[PDB]
Amino acid sequence: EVQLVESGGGVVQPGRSLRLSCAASAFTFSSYDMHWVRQAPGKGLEWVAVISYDGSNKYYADSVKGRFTISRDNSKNTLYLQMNSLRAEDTAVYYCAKDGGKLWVYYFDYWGQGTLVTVSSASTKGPSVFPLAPSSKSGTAALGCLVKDYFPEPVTVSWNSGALTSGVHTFPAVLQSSGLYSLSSVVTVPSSSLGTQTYICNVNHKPSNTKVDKRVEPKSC
Amino acid sequence: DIQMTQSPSSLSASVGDRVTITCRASQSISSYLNWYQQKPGKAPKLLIYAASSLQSGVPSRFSGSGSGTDFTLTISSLQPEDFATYYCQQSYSTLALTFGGGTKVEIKRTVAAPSVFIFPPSDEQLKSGTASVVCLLNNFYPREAKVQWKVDNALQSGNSQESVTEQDSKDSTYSLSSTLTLSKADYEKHKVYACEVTHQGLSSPVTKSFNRGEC
Amino acid sequence: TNLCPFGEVFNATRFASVYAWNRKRISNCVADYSVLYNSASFSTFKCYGVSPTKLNDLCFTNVYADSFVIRGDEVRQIAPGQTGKIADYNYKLPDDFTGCVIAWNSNNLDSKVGGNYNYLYRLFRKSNLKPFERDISTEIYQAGSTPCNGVEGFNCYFPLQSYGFQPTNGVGYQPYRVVVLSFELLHAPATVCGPKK
Ligand SMILES: *[C@@H]1O[C@H](CO)[C@@H](O)[C@H](O)[C@H]1NC(C)=O
Repeated sequence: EVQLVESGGGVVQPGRSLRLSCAASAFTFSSYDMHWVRQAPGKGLEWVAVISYDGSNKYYADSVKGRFTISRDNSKNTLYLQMNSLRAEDTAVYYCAKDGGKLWVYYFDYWGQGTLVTVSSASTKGPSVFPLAPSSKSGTAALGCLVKDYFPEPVTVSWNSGALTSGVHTFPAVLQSSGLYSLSSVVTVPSSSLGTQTYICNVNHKPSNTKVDKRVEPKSC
Repeated sequence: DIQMTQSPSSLSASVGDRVTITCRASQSISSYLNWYQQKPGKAPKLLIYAASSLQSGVPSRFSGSGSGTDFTLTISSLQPEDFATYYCQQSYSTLALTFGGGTKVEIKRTVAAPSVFIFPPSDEQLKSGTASVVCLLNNFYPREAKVQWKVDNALQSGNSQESVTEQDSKDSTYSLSSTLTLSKADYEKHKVYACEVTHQGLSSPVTKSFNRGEC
Repeated sequence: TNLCPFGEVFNATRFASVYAWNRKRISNCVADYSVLYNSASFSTFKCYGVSPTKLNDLCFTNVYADSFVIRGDEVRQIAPGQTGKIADYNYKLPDDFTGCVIAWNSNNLDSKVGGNYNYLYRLFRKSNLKPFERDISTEIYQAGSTPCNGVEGFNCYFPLQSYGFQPTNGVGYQPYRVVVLSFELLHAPATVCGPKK
């Protein structure tokens, strides 16, 4: 029974500052070296920094040395990570971790669930939903909605207000070069039921308060 | 600096199989290597620390080995709650901790032929300015699948970007969408738009194409 | 009662060249590592095989403080498994090294307006140095088929070469002072201990 709770993550512009905080519980916090470890979206894990059990020692990776700052308050049982001059490379989910200390060297005994830190110079934008219409294949067909140009994550996507569940795939978004995100959501249906059954996708972007219902119907010619 | 090469990049294995993953170091680490588990989305979790010491609360089926550069993690009998990406992590360089690339363990199952559909840019998108040609690879296995855009028989590269779902909970199949993004002016300058797909379950490459503005 | 003489190792008025790297033996003293902790003036500082935080509470049999001077581009060679002129011909660390390496820019100290040429390295050697080897032989390096009878000339080169340390050199060629703290624990009494007695 060991718990770590990250908080303080959020969207932030380049060159700004941001304060992260890990709340420890159910062990002697003031007697273990503490770790920060980040993981970029889709990339691998990356060690960030270390502070000693007494807070006298502070060590950093070469990618963040002289630019982050680790600290800790033993009375409050908290671990702080001040992030000054954030760059785009810092966009990642950050984790706090207990050392364990059973070795002369650092290892990672228990992991917190982490908090998201996105660095981007774009304002919040409403998504643009576009249809993806089929045609005469010849089997079964498929159709979808393109949730293009929005920021930040996430966007919730459903089909026929939740009535259409099986056969649906909503894909992870992709940070296109404009700093905005693009997302694809699709569903497969038998080639016959295209005139009778109506198809409408439901997109909701809470960070922008933009709800959109888009009709999807086959290409006409 | 120390880099860690973990191999294979991705493997397929069913339940009960004796799984083994190799982690190799750019230079000698005595035994300060660590094996971590990470489910998709969940936080990482310690499995093995210091070459071959089982962490408290980790099932006995897990076991490390090796010393020097070539280390090994072994699952004697795979279990369903173990399908996850496994990382290796060296510690010898204390103030420069580096991890491995990882080895996702996907549920082994029969080869599945993808259903390849292509979607032209909607008229609503064309009036805005941009144009996105979508190509869908649906329900297939394994992950490895080549998607190649052709525009007037011209091989395209760098114009698009893919996205793949995790191994689906129902049929254990993957899915992929290439989003070929380009401007309006670059859209009418060309006619044919094609999506060539190569996959292990295809006796020959499959192409799905359309001509601009003909339906 | 007696602290370990870490001050005369760092704050020494002058260091030696890399080929004649100077060794201080640390034994029979309480190790105060806080001189490493507070001094943020350190450009490069990496510990291998042992943690710096978990160091002030661990007894070792002997400590070995090596000190010398190199240039910035060469600093990354002071580590196990590395190769290069410094690692191969001047100062080689073993692959199972357990210690720490510290280095800081001393351009203000080891640079003269005319170029301080006092610091040297070994440019040629018939074989790579064994770990912790200190070669200072000035034997004329034989490079060609014609043997060198202690004379220089055609394929007879002097094995040592000088650094060109000027205040206007780029940070790559600026002089960095370097100290390697190696640690050894043997089947023997531990004479060096942190404050955790
Ligand atoms: C070496 O000098 C620095 C200041 O230049 C000082 O802070 C440090 O304490 C000195 N070393 C020792 C062991 O006192």
